[PDB]
Amino acid sequence: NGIATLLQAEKEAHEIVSKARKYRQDKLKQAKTDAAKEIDSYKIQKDKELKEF
Amino acid sequence: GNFKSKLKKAMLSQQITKSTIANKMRLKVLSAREQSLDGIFEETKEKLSGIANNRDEY
Repeated sequence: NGIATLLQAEKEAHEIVSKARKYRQDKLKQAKTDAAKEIDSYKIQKDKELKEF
Repeated sequence: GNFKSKLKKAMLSQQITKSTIANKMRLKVLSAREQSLDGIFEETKEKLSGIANNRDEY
């Protein structure tokens, strides 16, 4: 009957919701990694100063 | 913190090389005394070798 179609659309959209959250969460993990890369440059600059000392 | 720790390690390295620079020079003074003292015994050995030559006094 039509009940299966009603549930399938909600189930299909729910799966996309989890994928959207997972992709956004993955981007958050990537953003932290990218931010740490900028911090690593400061550590690299500090290391060069330590080498100069 | 790693940069601060590295600086502390470098600073202690400066103290380590400062002492060993002074210690090596300090042991240069000590080796000078023994070398000159060895000269005293080097000079003494030659003089005693001459004692046997003087058969009357020996």
